[PDB]
Amino acid sequence: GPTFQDVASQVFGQPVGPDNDGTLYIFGLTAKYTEPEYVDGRGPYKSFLKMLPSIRWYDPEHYWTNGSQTEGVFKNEECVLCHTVQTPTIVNDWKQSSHGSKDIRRGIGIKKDGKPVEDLVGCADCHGNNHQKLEMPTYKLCNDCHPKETAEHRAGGLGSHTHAYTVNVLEFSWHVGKPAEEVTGCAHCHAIAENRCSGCHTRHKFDPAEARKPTACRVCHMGIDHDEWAMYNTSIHGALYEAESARMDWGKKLKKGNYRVPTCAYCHMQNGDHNPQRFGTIYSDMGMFQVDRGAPKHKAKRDSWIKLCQDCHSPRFAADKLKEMDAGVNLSFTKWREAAAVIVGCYLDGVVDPMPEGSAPDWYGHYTFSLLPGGDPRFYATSNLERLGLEMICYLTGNVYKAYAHMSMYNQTYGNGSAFEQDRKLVEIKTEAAKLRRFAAIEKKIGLEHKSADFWKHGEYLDLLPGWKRKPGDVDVEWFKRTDIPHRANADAGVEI
Amino acid sequence: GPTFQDVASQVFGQPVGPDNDGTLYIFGLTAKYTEPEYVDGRGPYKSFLKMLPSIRWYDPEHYWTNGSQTEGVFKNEECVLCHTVQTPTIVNDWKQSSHGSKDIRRGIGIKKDGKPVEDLVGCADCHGNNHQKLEMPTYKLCNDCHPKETAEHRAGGLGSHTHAYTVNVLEFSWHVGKPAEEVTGCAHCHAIAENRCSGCHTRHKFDPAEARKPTACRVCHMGIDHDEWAMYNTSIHGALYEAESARMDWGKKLKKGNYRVPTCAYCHMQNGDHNPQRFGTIYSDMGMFQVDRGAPKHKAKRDSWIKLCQDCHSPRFAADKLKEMDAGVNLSFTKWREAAAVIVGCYLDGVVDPMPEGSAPDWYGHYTFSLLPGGDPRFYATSNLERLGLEMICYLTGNVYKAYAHMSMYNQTYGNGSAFEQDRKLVEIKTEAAKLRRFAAIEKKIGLEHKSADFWKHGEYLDLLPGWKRKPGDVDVEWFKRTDIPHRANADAGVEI
Amino acid sequence: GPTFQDVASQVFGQPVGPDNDGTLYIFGLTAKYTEPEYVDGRGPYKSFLKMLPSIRWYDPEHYWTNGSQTEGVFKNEECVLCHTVQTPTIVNDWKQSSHGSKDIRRGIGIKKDGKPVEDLVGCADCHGNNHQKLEMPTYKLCNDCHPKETAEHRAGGLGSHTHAYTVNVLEFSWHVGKPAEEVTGCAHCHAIAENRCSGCHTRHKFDPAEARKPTACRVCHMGIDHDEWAMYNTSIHGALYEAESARMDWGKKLKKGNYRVPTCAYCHMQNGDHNPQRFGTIYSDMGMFQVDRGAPKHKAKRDSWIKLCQDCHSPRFAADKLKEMDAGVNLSFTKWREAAAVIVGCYLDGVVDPMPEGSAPDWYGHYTFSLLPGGDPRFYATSNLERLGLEMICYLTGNVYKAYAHMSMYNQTYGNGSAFEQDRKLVEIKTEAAKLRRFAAIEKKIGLEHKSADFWKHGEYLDLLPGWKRKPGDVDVEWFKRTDIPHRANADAGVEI
Ligand code: HEC
Ligand code: HEC
Ligand code: HEC
Ligand code: HEC
Ligand code: HEC
Ligand code: HEC
Ligand code: HEC
Ligand code: HEC
Ligand code: HEC
Ligand code: HEC
Ligand code: HEC
Ligand code: HEC
Repeated sequence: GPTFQDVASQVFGQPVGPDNDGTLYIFGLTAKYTEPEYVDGRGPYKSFLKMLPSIRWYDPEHYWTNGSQTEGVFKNEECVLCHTVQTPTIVNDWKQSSHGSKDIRRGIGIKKDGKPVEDLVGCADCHGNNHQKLEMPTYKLCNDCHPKETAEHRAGGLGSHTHAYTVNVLEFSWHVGKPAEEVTGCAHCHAIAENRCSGCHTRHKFDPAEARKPTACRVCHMGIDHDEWAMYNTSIHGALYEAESARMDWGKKLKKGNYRVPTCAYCHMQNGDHNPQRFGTIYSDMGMFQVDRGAPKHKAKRDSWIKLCQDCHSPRFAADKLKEMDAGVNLSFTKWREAAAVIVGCYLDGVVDPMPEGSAPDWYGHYTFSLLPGGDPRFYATSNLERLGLEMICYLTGNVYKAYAHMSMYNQTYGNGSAFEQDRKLVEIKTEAAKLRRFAAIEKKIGLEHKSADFWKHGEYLDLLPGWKRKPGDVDVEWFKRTDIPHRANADAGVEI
Repeated sequence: GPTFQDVASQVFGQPVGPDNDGTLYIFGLTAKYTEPEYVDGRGPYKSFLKMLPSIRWYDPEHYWTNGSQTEGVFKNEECVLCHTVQTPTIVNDWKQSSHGSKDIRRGIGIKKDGKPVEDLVGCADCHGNNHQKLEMPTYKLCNDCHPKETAEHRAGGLGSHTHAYTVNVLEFSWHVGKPAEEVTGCAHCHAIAENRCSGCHTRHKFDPAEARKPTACRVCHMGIDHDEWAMYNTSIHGALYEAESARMDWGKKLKKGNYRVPTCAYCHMQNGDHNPQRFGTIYSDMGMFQVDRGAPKHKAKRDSWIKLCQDCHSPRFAADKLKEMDAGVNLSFTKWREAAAVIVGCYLDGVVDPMPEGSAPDWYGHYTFSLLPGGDPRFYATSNLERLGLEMICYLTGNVYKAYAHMSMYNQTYGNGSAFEQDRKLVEIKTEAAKLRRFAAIEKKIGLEHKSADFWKHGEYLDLLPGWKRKPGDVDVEWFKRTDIPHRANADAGVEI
Repeated sequence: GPTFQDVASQVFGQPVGPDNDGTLYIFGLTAKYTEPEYVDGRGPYKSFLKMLPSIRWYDPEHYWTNGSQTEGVFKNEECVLCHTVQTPTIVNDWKQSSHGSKDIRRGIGIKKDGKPVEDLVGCADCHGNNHQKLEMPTYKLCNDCHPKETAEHRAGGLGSHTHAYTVNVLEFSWHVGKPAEEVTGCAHCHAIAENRCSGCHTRHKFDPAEARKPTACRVCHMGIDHDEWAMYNTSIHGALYEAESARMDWGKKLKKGNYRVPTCAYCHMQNGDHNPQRFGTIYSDMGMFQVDRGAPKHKAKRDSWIKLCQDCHSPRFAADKLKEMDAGVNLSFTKWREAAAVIVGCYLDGVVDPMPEGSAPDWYGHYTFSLLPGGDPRFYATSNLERLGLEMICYLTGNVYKAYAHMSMYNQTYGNGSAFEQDRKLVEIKTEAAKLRRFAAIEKKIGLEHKSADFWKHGEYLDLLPGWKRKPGDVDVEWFKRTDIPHRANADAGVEI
């Protein structure tokens, strides 16, 4: 029989066709989805995880191959001469870097294989000399000459740059649960943080002064999932950054007394430490887990933060501000616990629409409520009630912590990720629960047997989800057995983590 | 009987009165709406379209009249002497422009009527010498001395600056469908782009260095309708713009090798081309129409973009990034097609509340479903289901394209106009559909004849809409017959377009 | 029986415990809320209002106490020597201020007790000489040497910096209605504006050039409650600020002809006036009250604004722009009045779910509809219908005024706080009303007696609200009797205001 596309075609007078043939499809109505070319993904879900081939740039050790049309073995100077014409800005950047200009070097004492690096570090030194065997580097290259910074970059725990891709892309439910082309940006954002040294001081200038600015962090550290850029920007610190950025001296090292206005790097890469996670009190899954950072057991961490603030403030003032965070965070969890009780209550009474068996299976292949143990908390392919629940804990409750940590008066109270947004979300959740309960009570009284709509279970997008494909023995548990990396507590991990 | 205002008056003790009399109305409850003074609008709907008189500044050829109290015929120097006192910044701007200062001229070779312009171009040269017959210019004036830039500015197709007002204000459903004072900003934003030469390099400095900055575009190129500023700003390019803006040389022409960080103008006004639309692969109604820009038939356009990126990147890298766009866009349309099926399904089963006959007529004067052929897709004066549908296609699906085109990792996936926002909107749409279906099933079983509420059809705002006033013969179809401008495919156009 | 925490504990294997003991609680599920240490709040609700002890910094006259561990009586030079080590940036700021550096003084003629201040104004001059009796100042200190600026800062009416905390924190429903730690940022934002002189030109540099920038206002003047920063930033003025900030001369006094680009301070602190409220036509509760500022009775104010704009524009142009504001504002109230009729209609027909007696009492201790006289308009602890109503009047209708006042073409029409957001909110409100009415009609026909869910009335957060604690005689009406400050028209004020 006719598909949606077939019917649309008959009404609009545009033939059905493949999405990728170049036709301009009116409202995309008569286009058929085609699977892009994929490569196999890595990690514990390698049996079905895919990536677009462009993963070559971000996990080059496992995916990089020669794809150049230019042949020859060249000297550094020859790289520069041709690329001056062919990719001019790369050469301009490099000429303005310490690698390509001795005049701006600071005599740091850089060594390779125990010997001082006194020459230019040219294109060929990083990419190789043979244009048919060019190399696309990771931090492994930089380690040859910058071992201190690399060791620190590799010193973080789960939730740090160190494992952002290897663990928190390849094991993450929201990534593995979706078609590869939908989440390319997830792989790359997290992979840039882990595998590269250019997330903060970009190629090819590699300028530490650039890395000190909030712009070195905010492309990644933003949004409803983790809104720390907005929290910082809407603090007095952030306003002063905007006011002073144009005329302040960004060439000064991150040190006590060198800056009036603190930035992300100042507070988190203290004294140039390339393991920024380590200053945090404790990893809390972005504030979705509740912890009082002002409790006696965390005194050393709290005192360390107070001393950091004391670069520019009374320590009594700083202590008071961090206590406001503790108090505000603890109040915020009362609203989440209210939400959770309402939501789980609906599931236990069997009034959620759809119920889990009425939806597509989750990415484990289970028909399991998303906000119970063993489920997959999410915002997609689930009930409205479960969506709103996820929004409450992740987008709002987590960000209340971020608002307090960064001194955003407005976002603690009124704004995005605030107390008052929590209030409004709680009203939304209760509203959904109330509607569900009223429908169920009416249907019971009149003897109407409600069946959840088929659109909760099947559709052009829902039919693409990996939950449909899951089968016994499709998990690489040897990956989860690894002890050289941490792991996520996934329901199908199959082993101790 | 008493109106809302009358009842409110009796409860609050504030008399009913006209909104425009200067009274401070408590929550605006007892104020009566008054129609502002209008002038007639232009275009195919001129029989009922209105504008506020302030349209004089933006379509001066058709609306400008003398409104000055100052009399005299003056020389350029006299304009300057008096306006130094009367409008100081205009004079300061002009004195800092090439028009008013020979010292900053570049010897471009500007001519008027075949003769070199060697004098100052003063207030009177652009506005006239008689203060009771002052002129308010458009690009027609600038063409006298800058024919190349003007020709390019006038070379675009539908969806470009060239027809932004003449076609895409005067023929646009959302503009013609609303009271004039509600949409003044629409007329002016679109009219500034079309009729003026000051949208990017503002009067009275007319500084190209200003026009090269993203600030020259983002006042217009923003928001949930078309969020390209945010997409750019949340890319690494955008972060580098913020980092480098204060110290970079904006005086350099937009040319390969002159910039490290690309801006809107760099990529879209390539080499100073004043027809920025022409570099686009194809006009797609802001990404609401699906097209694979990586398909064989679009190879020339794709290769041109790759070469643009190659100013600062490997062309293989650029090609991969643009393929990610193609793939991400194609996946995004699966969710829209799901949404559309759910929404139209509800209409075909007769369970939408209100149904079209329960709402105010659309701007054509029809009681027609908004998301069917011949309807008016919209976010106002319609059902919640239809609102959510419009939000899905315009605000979200269109912006997924914008997120990929501009390399915003976060907004492709998590953020505003992203895949995950599409997911959440799809849950909202299914939720509305499910509620509608459950109500209809209950009402059928118990024999309750539901009538949609009167507030869907009538109210103080809804009663102002032009749909109520539409009648046969009220369209100027001669306008649509014009072949010197393109046209929108409006349901009542009455002729071939 | 088991609480939510007890049940969660049994399912997750984490013991129940107090939120403040430092345990990392999985999704905060097994943590019990503990009341933070409070101090008593001031104002008419002092019988139950609380503050966190950190209020010491913001209302120091009533809460400041010695909390230093350092003992001694010191000379100014000694303060500097030690704090160079102990709080370096404070000293660096002070050394770069006129107080601490004669070289940057302008010979203003500053006097204390009728005598010229010719020495440095050091740490001890502002904080005292005894480290166990240090002072935390307000504007009262600054008045000793800057009486003109202080008098103006203290000259505003309700809705100005002058009474931001004393009246609009201590008397405000949303503040007094919530646990103290939830609204700390409210107290501090409003208290910084009232009690300090560092909101715009921050300590310890106290630089007027900093205060002239929009960054001096936007930390407070932002968001869905009052979005003037975004309105300004998305105007051409705001784009030009961003374009010119890095290279423009911010050292010039706010005067006609000194600036190309107007900022908040330029337009509102005209010629350096420290009572910025006074230039407004009339206080309108942030545009929630409707007034036509172009009406004959407001001509003097309108003419004054036109003349301000004429620093850089034709006064005819300016007049037209302010008339667009008047017209756009008046149209916006038609949609609010529609919303209000729908919402109140539902209450009068008894179909709101919950009805007021089904919710927790409001902060007065009443079970009263929030959008009727005597009620408490709010977004929390109320029905979805009432939430949406508050969002319509405060977040949207109020901000339409802000969008027009600040020349944001996009936000007048499409964007945040716009006409089209009003449209969408109106659809949401009608949708809620329609659902409520359909449920009520079904339940009546089948004889089902609906009881609103218990979660509308009780829960871990709702149980903390002050409405439960209210009792006769708990209002300090002597506060409301004061005539030296204005007051809010609270339902339980008990006296004439
Ligand atoms: C040895 C062969 C090197 C390799 C491999 C990499 N870099 Fe390097 N780096 C090298 C030298 C000789 C210098 C100059 C030292 C001096 O005396 O000044 C640098 C400098 C840097 C810097 C600081 C730049 C600045 O302007 O202050 C950075 C941030 C940097 N290098 C980064 C970096 C990265 C990310 C690398 C891997 C891709 C990398 N370097 C490789 C020598 C060598
Ligand atoms: C000092 C004044 C800071 C600046 C500037 C920025 N942040 Fe921050 N951050 C700061 C504190 C005191 C905390 C709480 C840590 C604690 O244990 O008490 C945080 C928190 C974060 C986090 C979460 C870290 C964690 O949970 O362990 C992140 C990811 C973070 N901050 C990032 C971040 C960014 C991107 C910033 C610039 C935009 C930024 N911070 C500014 C202190 C300070
Ligand atoms: C952001 C999180 C960064 C990442 C990821 C990496 N670097 Fe970095 N780097 C960053 C900052 C903010 C600074 C300045 C710090 C300061 O003390 O002011 C730097 C500096 C460097 C340097 C210069 C060191 C010196 O002696 O002057 C080098 C050589 C360097 N960074 C290298 C480097 C490498 C090899 C990285 C990957 C492993 C790397 N950086 C990542 C910010 C960030
Ligand atoms: C008057 C002109 C002052 C001089 C001189 C100094 N300070 Fe100050 N300080 C002043 C005020 C009005 C305030 C209150 C906060 C506000 O913004 O109004 C403060 C605050 C402090 C604080 C606490 C706040 C903090 O950021 O930690 C400290 C620790 C402080 N001041 C110390 C200090 C020192 C060491 C000074 C000399 C170098 C100094 N202040 C000068 C006003 C004035
Ligand atoms: C002839 C009578 C002119 C008319 C009419 C307009 N302009 Fe012009 N323009 C004119 C001259 C003689 C020059 C200087 C040329 C030189 O040799 O440098 C210019 C310059 C400009 C520029 C570039 C300014 C810069 O600083 O680089 C711009 C952007 C410009 N003019 C814009 C412009 C517009 C928008 C006009 C219509 C309103 C317009 N010009 C009229 C001469 C004449
Ligand atoms: C180069 C690095 C770019 C910069 C900087 C900006 N944009 Fe862009 N844009 C770019 C590409 C490769 C595309 C896709 C075009 C294609 O056919 O593949 C776009 C798209 C747009 C569009 C839509 C154009 C169309 O559909 O034909 C608009 C309106 C647009 N971009 C505007 C825009 C603005 C305002 C920017 C600065 C904020 C901006 N772009 C940056 C490339 C680049
Ligand atoms: C934004 C979309 C623009 C509009 C609309 C107009 N101009 Fe423009 N102009 C713009 C930029 C980004 C630049 C610099 C381009 C570059 O190559 O770097 C310019 C430049 C000019 C110039 C100077 C040309 C020269 O030879 O140096 C002129 C004379 C000029 N622009 C005129 C002009 C006119 C007449 C316009 C209306 C028809 C117009 N511009 C619109 C950006 C934009
Ligand atoms: C080591 C210090 C490097 C030197 C010297 C040069 N490049 Fe490089 N480049 C380097 C890294 C680590 C990467 C991977 C991306 C990242 O940010 O980590 C790259 C990338 C490239 C690319 C592809 C990416 C792109 O933007 O197109 C190209 C085409 C490239 N590099 C070329 C290049 C040339 C011509 C150089 C000499 C002028 C050069 N690189 C220097 C590290 C280093
Ligand atoms: C007298 C003992 C003072 C007290 C108390 C405060 N300030 Fe002051 N201030 C004082 C002097 C002698 C000067 C320099 C005057 C001159 O001739 O230039 C100032 C200056 C300022 C300024 C302007 C600074 C500038 O760089 O232009 C500001 C904004 C200022 N002072 C603010 C200020 C505040 C907020 C105070 C209370 C906390 C305060 N001053 C106290 C003398 C005295
Ligand atoms: C001049 C060009 C202005 C700039 C720059 C900013 N604002 Fe403004 N504001 C301006 C006008 C003409 C009005 C309307 C006043 C009237 O009576 O017609 C306003 C309004 C406000 C308000 C409300 C004031 C009131 O209701 O009385 C506020 C709080 C406000 N503006 C603040 C503000 C801020 C924070 C700005 C920078 C971000 C800003 N304004 C810019 C004129 C101008
Ligand atoms: C923002 C709303 C401000 C607040 C609150 C206070 N001040 Fe201010 N101040 C502000 C600006 C924008 C300026 C520059 C104004 C101009 O004309 O350009 C100033 C300036 C001062 C000065 C210098 C006066 C002089 O003669 O040069 C002083 C002494 C000053 N301000 C003091 C002061 C005091 C005592 C305040 C609290 C009562 C105060 N300011 C608050 C902005 C703002
Ligand atoms: C041509 C190159 C011009 C010269 C020389 C001057 N102005 Fe102008 N002005 C010009 C245009 C094309 C416009 C229309 C608006 C637009 O952006 O296209 C204007 C506008 C004005 C206005 C009204 C708008 C306003 O901001 O109030 C006035 C009052 C005005 N111009 C005055 C003026 C004076 C006094 C001049 C000499 C110093 C002057 N203009 C020069 C184009 C040109």
